Amino acid sequence: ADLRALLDEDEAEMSVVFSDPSQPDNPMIYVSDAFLVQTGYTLEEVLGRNARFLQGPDTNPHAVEAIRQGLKAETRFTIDILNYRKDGSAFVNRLRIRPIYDPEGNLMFFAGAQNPV
Amino acid sequence: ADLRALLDEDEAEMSVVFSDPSQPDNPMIYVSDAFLVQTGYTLEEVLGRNARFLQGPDTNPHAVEAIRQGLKAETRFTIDILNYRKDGSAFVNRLRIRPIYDPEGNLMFFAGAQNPV
Ligand SMILES: Cc1cc2nc3c(=O)[nH]c(=O)nc-3n(C[C@H](O)[C@H](O)[C@H](O)COP(=O)(O)O)c2cc1C
Ligand SMILES: Cc1cc2nc3c(=O)[nH]c(=O)nc-3n(C[C@H](O)[C@H](O)[C@H](O)COP(=O)(O)O)c2cc1C
Repeated sequence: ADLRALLDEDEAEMSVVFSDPSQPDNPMIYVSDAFLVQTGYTLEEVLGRNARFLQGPDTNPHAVEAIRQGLKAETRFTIDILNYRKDGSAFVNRLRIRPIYDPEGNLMFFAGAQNPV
Repeated sequence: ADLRALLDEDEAEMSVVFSDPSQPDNPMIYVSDAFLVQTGYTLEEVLGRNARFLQGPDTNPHAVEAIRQGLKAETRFTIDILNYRKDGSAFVNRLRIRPIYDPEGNLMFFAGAQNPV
């Protein structure tokens, strides 16, 4: 069950995760294999968790709060945020987030794509 | 966002709904257009509701309880149950339900297919 199949025909992204905002702490319910391999985590380490663990020692905490407010807004947004892989290595992530809507316009999931730049 | 894209390549079903068991009353979060058209409901009338409203005056209540227990079991099952469209017309539904799993084997959704027989 590849939830990337819910994204548009135009969009083709490797590292993608899907979260469920109706569950406590907005946990990830699906991650692509590219997400796992690029970060170095196993499924057991990430499923059911909020994606904020990609942050680390030099991440700007206001960038973190920006993402939280953007999610509350249920809109498309992109932000350059310093992130980290399981092994501690750092990268600038051009993080792209978009709400995924049901056919009636209700929020179903958030999709978020990781893009090292 | 067509959640039927999460089903297997081998399966091709028209009327399909997806429910979220982590939400109160296991509501439907996605219904195919075929489900809406065959039952005669609009999106507003079904999204966010448990699918038990396809039952009606002559439905066997033990068949209903069978489905509830089958869902608790998180397994594939099929049952012939008397169901009803929005206009009150009755049909025998060969209802097919299967759990939809995340890559780690955790339950994500239930998928249920309606098949008038
Ligand atoms: C689908 C999705 C993907 C996300 N991906 C990332 C990510 O790649 N990197 C990151 O730093 N935060 C990411 N976040 C943001 C965190 O999950 C979290 O919302 C953020 O840190 C703000 O909330 P907090 O202050 O409670 O941590 C993502 C959020 C969602 C919903
Ligand atoms: C994905 C899904 C599809 C379902 N489709 C039907 C259906 O087509 N007809 C039906 O009578 N019940 C259907 N059900 C069963 C009802 O939602 C409900 O679980 C059942 O009536 C037993 O629970 P209750 O005793 O609380 O009503 C479906 C359940 C799920 C999770």
